[PDB]
Amino acid sequence: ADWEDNMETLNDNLKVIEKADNAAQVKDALTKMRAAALDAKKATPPKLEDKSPASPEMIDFRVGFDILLWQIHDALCLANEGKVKEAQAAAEQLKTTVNAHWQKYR
Amino acid sequence: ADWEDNMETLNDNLKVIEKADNAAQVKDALTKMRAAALDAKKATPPKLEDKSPASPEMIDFRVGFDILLWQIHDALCLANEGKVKEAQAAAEQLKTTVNAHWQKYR
Amino acid sequence: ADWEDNMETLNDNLKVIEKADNAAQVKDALTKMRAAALDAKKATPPKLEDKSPASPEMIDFRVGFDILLWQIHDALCLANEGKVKEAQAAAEQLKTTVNAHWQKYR
Ligand SMILES: [Bi+3]
Ligand SMILES: [Cl-]
Ligand SMILES: [Cl-]
Ligand SMILES: [Cl-]
Ligand SMILES: [Cl-]
Ligand SMILES: [Cl-]
Ligand code: NA
Ligand SMILES: [Zn+2]
Ligand SMILES: [Zn+2]
Repeated sequence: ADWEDNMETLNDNLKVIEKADNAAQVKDALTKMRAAALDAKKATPPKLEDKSPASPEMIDFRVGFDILLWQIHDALCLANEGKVKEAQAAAEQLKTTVNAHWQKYR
Repeated sequence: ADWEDNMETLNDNLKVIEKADNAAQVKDALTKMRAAALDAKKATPPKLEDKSPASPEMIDFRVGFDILLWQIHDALCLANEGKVKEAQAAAEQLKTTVNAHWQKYR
Repeated sequence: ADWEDNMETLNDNLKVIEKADNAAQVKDALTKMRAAALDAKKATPPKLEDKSPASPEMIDFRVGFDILLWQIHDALCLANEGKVKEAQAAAEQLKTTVNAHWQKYR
């Protein structure tokens, strides 16, 4: 998927986590978030289309998804251990990071 | 190691996991897979030898090994909790990913 | 912060771990190490400042930080399992990896 569609998937699944009732739903949403963050590493935001693919700006873009992926990892471990409330709080932090990346590159 | 030798290491350790008897053996195999996948990220596979290292095709190749690394981690989290059969079930997804990568890039 | 400041942050938190008494302290220092390693991954280290951003040397630099991030992850797992002494021994190995990277790219 292109970058904005992958960001939409991240946001849709943050809402699923915020409203979730059990650990299985949280786990499923986090797995979708991970797949979207990895796919977005292959994307180029429109404002960077005129940059080299390994320009410092595009490295910052890709490593920003690495930052999200490690936070997704913390939340997904918490969900897998049944720590649903901790996973949801972690998702609130994920929301902050996703928004910051959106604002930086759109 | 070059790409093909890393791919051999990935398949050899998938076979170890399939037959493994305890969590320590699964953890050991998965750690070797992780090391081989990180090493292959620095390689150029046969199909991409006509592409530059920072080409979009090579970025997509490296992100494909990032995808494999997070799948390896799903099995590793299960093994660290001692859920050996569940970790082995997770390793089946690893098999699909490794085989697809082999066919795509050899 | 620049790359060298992140390498300093990695060493400050290694010292925090070496003197730690409980798992939460070790976990906190390792989380700070993860953040610093991720910030450093997007930098250009002093030794490679004369290389093109699309150089293979810069890809090997970035993949070296992925290797470090997975070593940090393993120590963090040990701390999350409450294995403080094992986590500290793993962090002693981390000190080697971090300082070796520092000396390689400064
Ligand atoms: Bi773990
Ligand atoms: Cl790159
Ligand atoms: Cl990158
Ligand atoms: Cl974990
Ligand atoms: Cl990449
Ligand atoms: Cl890279
Ligand atoms: Na071979
Ligand atoms: Zn890269
Ligand atoms: Zn983990």
